[PDB]
Amino acid sequence: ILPSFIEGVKESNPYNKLFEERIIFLGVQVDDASANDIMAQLLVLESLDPDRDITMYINSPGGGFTSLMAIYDTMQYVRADIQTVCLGQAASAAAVLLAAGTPGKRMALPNARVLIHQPSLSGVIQGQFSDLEIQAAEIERMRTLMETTLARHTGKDAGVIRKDTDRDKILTAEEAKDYGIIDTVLEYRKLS
Amino acid sequence: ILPSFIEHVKESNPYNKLFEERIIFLGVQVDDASANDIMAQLLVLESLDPDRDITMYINSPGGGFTSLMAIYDTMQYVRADIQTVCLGQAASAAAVLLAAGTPGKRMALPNARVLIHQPSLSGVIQGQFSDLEIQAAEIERMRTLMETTLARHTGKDAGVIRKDTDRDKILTAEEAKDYGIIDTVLEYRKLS
Amino acid sequence: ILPSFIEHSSFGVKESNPYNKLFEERIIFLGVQVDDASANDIMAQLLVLESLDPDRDITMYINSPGGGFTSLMAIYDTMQYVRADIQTVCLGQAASAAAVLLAAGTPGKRMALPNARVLIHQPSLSGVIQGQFSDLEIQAAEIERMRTLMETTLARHTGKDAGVIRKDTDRDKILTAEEAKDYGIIDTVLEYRKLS
Amino acid sequence: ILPSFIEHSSFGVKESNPYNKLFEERIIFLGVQVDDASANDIMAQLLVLESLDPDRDITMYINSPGGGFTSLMAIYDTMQYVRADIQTVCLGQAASAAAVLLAAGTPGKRMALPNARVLIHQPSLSGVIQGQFSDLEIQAAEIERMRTLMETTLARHTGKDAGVIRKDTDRDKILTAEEAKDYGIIDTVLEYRKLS
Amino acid sequence: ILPSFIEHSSFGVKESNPYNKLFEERIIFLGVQVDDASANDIMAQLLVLESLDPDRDITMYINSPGGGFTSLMAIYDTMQYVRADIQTVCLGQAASAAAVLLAAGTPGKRMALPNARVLIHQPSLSGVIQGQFSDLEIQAAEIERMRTLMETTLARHTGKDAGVIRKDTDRDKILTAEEAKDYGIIDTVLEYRKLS
Amino acid sequence: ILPSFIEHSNPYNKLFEERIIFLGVQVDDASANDIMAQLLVLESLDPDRDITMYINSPGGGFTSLMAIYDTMQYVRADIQTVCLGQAASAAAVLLAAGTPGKRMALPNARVLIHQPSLSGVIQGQFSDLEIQAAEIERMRTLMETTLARHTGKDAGVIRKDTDRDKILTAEEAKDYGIIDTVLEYRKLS
Amino acid sequence: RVGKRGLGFGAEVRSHFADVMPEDLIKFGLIPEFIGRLPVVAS
Amino acid sequence: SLTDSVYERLLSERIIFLGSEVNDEIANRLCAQILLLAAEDASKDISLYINSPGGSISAGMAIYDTMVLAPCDIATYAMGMAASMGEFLLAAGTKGKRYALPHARILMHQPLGGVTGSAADIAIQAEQFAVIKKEMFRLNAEFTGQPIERIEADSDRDRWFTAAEALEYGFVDHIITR
Amino acid sequence: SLTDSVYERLLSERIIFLGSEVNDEIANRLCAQILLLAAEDASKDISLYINSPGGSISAGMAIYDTMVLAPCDIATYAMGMAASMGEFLLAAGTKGKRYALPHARILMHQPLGGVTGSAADIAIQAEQFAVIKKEMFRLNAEFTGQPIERIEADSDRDRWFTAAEALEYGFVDHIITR
Amino acid sequence: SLTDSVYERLLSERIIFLGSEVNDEIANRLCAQILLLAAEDASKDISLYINSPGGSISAGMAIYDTMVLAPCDIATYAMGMAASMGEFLLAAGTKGKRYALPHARILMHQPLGGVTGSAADIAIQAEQFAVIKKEMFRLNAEFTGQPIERIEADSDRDRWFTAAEALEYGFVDHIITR
Ligand SMILES: CC(C)C[C@H](NC(=O)[C@H](Cc1ccccc1)NC(=O)c1cnccn1)B(O)O
Ligand SMILES: CC(C)C[C@H](NC(=O)[C@H](Cc1ccccc1)NC(=O)c1cnccn1)B(O)O
Ligand SMILES: CC(C)C[C@H](NC(=O)[C@H](Cc1ccccc1)NC(=O)c1cnccn1)B(O)O
Ligand SMILES: CC(C)C[C@H](NC(=O)[C@H](Cc1ccccc1)NC(=O)c1cnccn1)B(O)O
Ligand SMILES: CC(C)C[C@H](NC(=O)[C@H](Cc1ccccc1)NC(=O)c1cnccn1)B(O)O
Ligand SMILES: CC(C)C[C@H](NC(=O)[C@H](Cc1ccccc1)NC(=O)c1cnccn1)B(O)O
Ligand SMILES: CC(C)C[C@H](NC(=O)[C@H](Cc1ccccc1)NC(=O)c1cnccn1)B(O)O
Ligand SMILES: CC(C)C[C@H](NC(=O)[C@H](Cc1ccccc1)NC(=O)c1cnccn1)B(O)O
Ligand SMILES: CC(C)C[C@H](NC(=O)[C@H](Cc1ccccc1)NC(=O)c1cnccn1)B(O)O
Repeated sequence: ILPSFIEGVKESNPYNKLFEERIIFLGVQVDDASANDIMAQLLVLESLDPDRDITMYINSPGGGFTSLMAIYDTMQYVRADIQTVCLGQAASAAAVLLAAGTPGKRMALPNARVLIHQPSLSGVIQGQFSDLEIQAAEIERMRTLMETTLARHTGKDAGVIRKDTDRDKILTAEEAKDYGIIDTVLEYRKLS
Repeated sequence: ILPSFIEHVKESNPYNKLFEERIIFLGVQVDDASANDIMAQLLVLESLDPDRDITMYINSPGGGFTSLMAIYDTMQYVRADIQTVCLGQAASAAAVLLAAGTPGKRMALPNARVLIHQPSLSGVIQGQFSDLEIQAAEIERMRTLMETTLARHTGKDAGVIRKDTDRDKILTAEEAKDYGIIDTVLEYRKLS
Repeated sequence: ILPSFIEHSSFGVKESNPYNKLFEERIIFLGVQVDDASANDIMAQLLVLESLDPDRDITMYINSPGGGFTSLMAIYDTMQYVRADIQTVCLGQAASAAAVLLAAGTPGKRMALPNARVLIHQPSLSGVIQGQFSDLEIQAAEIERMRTLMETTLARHTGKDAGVIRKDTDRDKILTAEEAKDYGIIDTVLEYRKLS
Repeated sequence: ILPSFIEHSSFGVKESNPYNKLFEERIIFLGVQVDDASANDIMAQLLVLESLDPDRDITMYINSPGGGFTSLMAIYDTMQYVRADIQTVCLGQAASAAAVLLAAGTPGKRMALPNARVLIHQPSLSGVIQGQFSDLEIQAAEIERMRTLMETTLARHTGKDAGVIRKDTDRDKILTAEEAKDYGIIDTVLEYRKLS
Repeated sequence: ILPSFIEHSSFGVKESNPYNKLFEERIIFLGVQVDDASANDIMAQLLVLESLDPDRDITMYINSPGGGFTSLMAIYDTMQYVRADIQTVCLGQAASAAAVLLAAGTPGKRMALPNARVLIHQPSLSGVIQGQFSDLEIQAAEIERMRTLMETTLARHTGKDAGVIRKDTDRDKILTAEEAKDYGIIDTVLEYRKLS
Repeated sequence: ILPSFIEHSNPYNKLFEERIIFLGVQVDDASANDIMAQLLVLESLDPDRDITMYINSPGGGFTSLMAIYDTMQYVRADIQTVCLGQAASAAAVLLAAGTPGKRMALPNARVLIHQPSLSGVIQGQFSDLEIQAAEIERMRTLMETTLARHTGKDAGVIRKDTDRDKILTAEEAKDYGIIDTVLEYRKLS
Repeated sequence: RVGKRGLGFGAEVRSHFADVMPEDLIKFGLIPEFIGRLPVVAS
Repeated sequence: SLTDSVYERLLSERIIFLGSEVNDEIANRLCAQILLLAAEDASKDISLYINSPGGSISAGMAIYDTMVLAPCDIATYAMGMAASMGEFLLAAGTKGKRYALPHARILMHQPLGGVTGSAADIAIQAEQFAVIKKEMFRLNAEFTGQPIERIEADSDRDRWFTAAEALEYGFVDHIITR
Repeated sequence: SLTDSVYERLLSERIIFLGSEVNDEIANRLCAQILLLAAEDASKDISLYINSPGGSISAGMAIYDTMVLAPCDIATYAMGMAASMGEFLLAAGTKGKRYALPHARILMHQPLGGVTGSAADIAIQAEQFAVIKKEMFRLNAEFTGQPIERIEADSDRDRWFTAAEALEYGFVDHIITR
Repeated sequence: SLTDSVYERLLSERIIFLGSEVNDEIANRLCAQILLLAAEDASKDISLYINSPGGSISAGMAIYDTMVLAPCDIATYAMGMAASMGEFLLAAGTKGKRYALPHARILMHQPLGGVTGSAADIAIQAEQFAVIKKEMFRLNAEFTGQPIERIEADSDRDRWFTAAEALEYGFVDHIITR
């Protein structure tokens, strides 16, 4: 349900009116295809002006780890400071992208929850024990890489991230400010 | 079927013609993709005029809580007053968004349904008991936050919201005005 | 399949499908089941056509098998809200919610076609809604709220008592157009106007 | 596959089917099963073509297995309504409901191609309608009203007694094009007009 | 994937696939299975190509497994109806109905490329038609009517007796291009016009 | 995802207006009718310029094969078949079906030739199956005589080679006769 | 326009620059005022 | 099986169970058990314990005919649930010997079915549905001693009975309270 | 099993059950039971209780042939439902020994089937459908004593019978009222 | 079977098991076992070991009626789980003879069900749901000795009991500690 203003000219739905104002939107899960979309937008907005801040909106349930680090690297790569805003939820990989914003520019709405958790395998990976030794050293590497990523951005020790992401830690907006994932909780701006 | 009509080059459906008149339409269940649509529309219409109010039509069976609080916080964030009109039903999150409008500006059609209930889980969330006591502290966080949210807006005590949302408290438009979810049962303007 | 024609209007070379052309002549079309997604469409069209001209009549064509009650009362309230009189025409069936929307038109302006079918019946739960008996006591007081509200609605528009609607909508009361004219769902069977 | 270009002209994304070409020459095309969505399309086109010119004849091409009865009587009433005469042409088949629409053309203007078949039979219920015996007595008085209405429709368009339609549509009565001319469904088995 | 190339036309810009580029040259593809929607498309193309010039020959390229008998006779009668001569060219296969449409071209103008298969067989019921024995004797007299009509159709196009078609189509009489020329379905095994 | 570039159009439009027909899907009736539409368009645009056919196909149906095969041989234009990755089963016959001297393959392209198969089981009476088995021998013999006239090998040599899956490389398909040159890389570095 | 036959199973299909009319030139884009000021057509 | 062994030992004590829906399989084995027990002793009563959600009319009419044509009395026992065909066969017991256990529930309603096929087939089905419903209401009026118009009005939708309400209405003759 | 044990004890009393649809499995065990019971005593009657929705013609023709070729009389009993092949085998019983229990229903209709395959196959199927339907109507005319034109017209769609209507029509010889 | 053999040997020792959900199949075999054991000895107690997640009300009311109408005492034993109908039948045992094994859990809650059909059907279902829930709460109030308002408030959602909590509440009379 979305009003598209169609037209041989630009279509201009509200997501175009987000993107022209340098707001990249991450509201779907972080799979490959969404990560591919975000990185294409992060580079385009860098090329349009590398000095104006890119804003990233995060209403994502999270998703895959390599798709996470695809977005993460591109957020960290571009010359523009990334302003991350949490909408509703920033769970799983999307909490890492929320912490991946520029310091001072990591925002959350007051009733947005931030869910941090260790990586999990989607389903069961079968195989020989030498295959599974590789897959388990992999998710331990994914776990360690997620912790040291959240260590860089929350200012905490990676062992503290390890103890806290042992289970699902759901933070509120104020609890994610105290943790270090966001920097400011957005106050309501309504004139009423 | 949804027709269109060509304005002037551009092809607009009635949803475009609603949206150009500052009317955001919540007509599906509140999932991530619908909440992402509504938040994009709330920010576009605030940028177009932050003093001209935004009208939100709610014909919705409700849905996800983080998608709820994503719409909710964006409705509370924007400088424009939100005029929520209930159309047929506002169930669950949709009733919280119905109550989330600006005081004095929360409307419902006379045969609209307002259904409030506590949050649930769709199906069974598996896990260890340490996982489940966190998912249950989460659904209690979601229940308390919803009852707090209906306490800001209906003017009622959150303990009275808790006793009323024990089961489906289904309100008519007149019963939702006495409750505090809407402010005006919107009377018919038929000339005949 | 729907062929699309071209209209040479004040502009000309304007491609139009028959449904855009109905809407241009202020004809809202309810041909699908009355669910939320359909009711969302019709209410958007009722408010656009009220805004384009609140004095000209909106025509509503009804070929619907009927559907959801809140989607019914979403369309119903918007038909009653707008300043424009609603001309409901039944084309084929108006069943369940649709016959209520057929009766919801402006008095004098409710039509059917001579072989149109008007099917009124009480609300039903589609499938089994389960839960505790306190949950089911709520859901059953709710479908009695829906049943009473449907009969109160059909009492306002047919001129019959709501208890008479309750006895008639015990089972599927299928009316023809002449039987729905005598009942009060419509008041014009709309004779054919073919020149031959 | 259907060959169709999109001219743009910076005014539209303008589509051009061969069906758009047929509809410009006032040919409505019933080539799918008569369901609600088909009937909704056909009625919208009959009313557009009545508004474009109510004097020129609408042509209705019928290659259809036939479907729902209320979708049938939706199309049937809109055919009989419009001021334009309707030239029904049978393509390949007109079965069940589509043979009723084939007979519903203007007399003298009901055509069939020589190897088209016309399949008339009584209404059915696709699948089982469950319910209490009071519900089923309603649903069976309905299917008899549908059967009687189809027969009296085929009575007034074929010039047969409605009881003759009963004894003929007791089973599938497949007519050829020439057998449907003798029966009264069509008026002209359409001759080939090839140059060679 | 199918590339839709752009032609700078009068109306702003025209965007055309290879099928519409060939449809501008009186070229029709029966390339899908002959069902209703295929037959509906081909009949719309054959009429549009007749009205643009009824004296310029239509080429119908046939690569089809064949299909429904009424969809067959819908295309068949329309091929025989139109003033323009039909040049049927078989590509790869013309099986079942498609071999009848291959034989349905204008005499002297029915081609097949050298490695095209031509498969003729009697009509079959896909799936099982259930019913009472009075229902089935109707369905069996109908497929005998379909079988006789197809053998009668292949009689006047191949120049054979319909009994000779009946012994041949008892099983899958599969013909090559040269075997279908001796049979009479095509008139010319179409030689390759490659300039090297 | 396929990024476009309008009025310079996606990359398949740009290949087609440079007379490159693309076969990358399996050879079925839908893909055959697409290719034969494109072969007849590019013949009608100019019959004296070469049509290039790219083949990344796993192959498919025989009558869809010989539909494409005949139309490739039918058009006035010379067909330049390039193998891209794979030309399996039916698509290796189309790869051999290019104009002689104009059949390329990329150096790591696979060329897989095998005898025709019936996908699944065709049921029926033994007289139905005697027809269907004389037909798959018609298809087998026609495929081998098709590969005989395009590879220069005897049709009995094709028959012994296509007993099982004869996978050829690019260089092995050049020595076999399916392609005429293995296409050298022309990168400037 | 020259060659505008009837379409379909109904009406009959028997009903350069020398067959030119202003109906063609209005479809071209010449306004009908411009054409009537050009009475003579050379081809 | 154990479950068959307990039922076999209660078949020896002339105690049979209608414990499922009345389909043709459960009906034929009950008809077989009534024919077997009436062949053993034609003078000792058969106890038919009924815990049934109802079932097929013709299956229950097979049981009801085998109950009536048995020379021995069929004592019926509403055990938990005697719904639809199960209330029918409960009320079909020998009068004076129809029992409800005190927390059994009796559900009397009109027959359910389905119409399908052509309009000439459905006109026959409805004609036969009127025959079945008139005959089912005639026998429930005969069993309970209620008027047939009382049975018609009450069976129009689901009408539930407690044991005490079924005793007053006429489905059972006693409420067992031991 | 218990259900097999009751049927075995009624097989000892020469009481067999057609209680399902007449498929080849139920037909072959009934044919086996008739061959078994006629081997034990060739002079004691076999009681065939029929609660059947009908079934395959050739399966019921196997039963009907085994009933006729049995040297002992086959008393048939319409128990609840004798539909299609079940009314046939009911009416196929020994005359004087065809019984309807008083609330059994008898459904006589023409054979159902399915046409499939090529047009030459379906012409053979229809030729054989005309042979089966003429033979099924000839035997129902022979059983009931009705004219074959009466059986043709009445079996054209579903024709339902009560026990008293089946007695008048000729399917059964008595209505058991004990 | 072995599992049936152990249950048969415990049926000989008058020990029966409610070990599944209380559907009509498990209820009818328990009712059959209680009728079988009360026919053998009317004075020796039946031990009903209950490991049940609950089930159908009318199925458990069949068991509860067969428990009460049995002339012998039904000693009930909460074994692991007595939820819904399983706590009911646990508390339905003979007073003084209702036992919880010390790590059994008792789940008392209001009945679950489903509404479906037309609004006139659902009004009947809700009317009967109010009858079932009032009767189920009346008996749990009678069993436990709690007020019916206490049972109404506590059964509103799932209320879990340990063995010691069920002893205080009134479902069982003893906690077995051997
Ligand atoms: C914890 C952060 C890093 C990501 C979370 N899950 C993972 O770690 C994800 C699991 C996931 C969850 C939802 C959708 C897709 C994939 N892990 C992976 O992507 C992954 C992939 N291959 C091997 C090992 N892990 B999140 O998606 O719940
Ligand atoms: C009552 C309001 C706040 C929300 C209502 N719905 C919910 O409670 C929804 C239903 C739901 C959907 C998907 C998965 C699990 C649960 N709750 C949630 O969104 C939710 C999500 N994660 C954890 C806990 N609850 B209503 O139906 O909109
Ligand atoms: C008679 C009028 C009021 C409407 C008829 N039935 C209803 O009342 C409809 C039937 C329906 C349709 C779609 C999905 C679910 C239920 N009732 C409802 O919409 C409904 C929805 N939620 C709770 C209770 N009833 B119609 O749809 O047959
Ligand atoms: C003979 C004419 C009237 C139409 C023929 N069949 C019918 O009458 C159709 C068969 C049909 C088609 C689609 C969905 C449901 C039922 N009858 C109906 O439309 C119908 C619909 N609701 C109740 C009763 N009949 B035709 O489609 O075979
Ligand atoms: C031999 C020619 C005439 C036709 C061949 N196919 C057929 O016979 C087709 C296959 C088919 C499709 C649907 C239902 C039943 C049968 N015959 C029919 O079109 C058909 C359709 N309805 C009834 C009887 N036959 B062929 O495959 O095109
Ligand atoms: C070897 C070459 C000629 C073609 C190869 N495949 C085939 O032979 C294909 C595979 C296939 C597909 C569908 C149904 C039956 C068989 N053969 C046919 O097209 C085919 C189709 N119908 C009858 C006989 N052969 B290959 O896998 O593309
Ligand atoms: C006994 C009557 C009054 C009430 C209900 N019985 C029926 O109506 C049963 C329900 C049922 C059972 C099995 C298969 C199909 C249908 N209906 C019939 O058996 C039936 C339906 N139509 C015609 C003849 N018999 B009971 O089973 O709820
Ligand atoms: C008295 C007559 C009607 C007997 C009826 N028999 C049939 O119609 C049965 C129904 C059936 C049973 C099993 C498998 C397939 C079909 N038809 C046949 O057995 C049958 C059908 N076609 C040819 C030969 N036999 B009964 O089952 O309705
Ligand atoms: C002590 C109470 C709660 C007993 C509970 N019983 C029920 O809720 C059971 C659950 C069930 C079992 C089988 C089939 C359908 C439903 N409900 C019923 O049996 C039931 C529901 N509505 C009306 C009448 N009976 B237990 O099973 O949770």
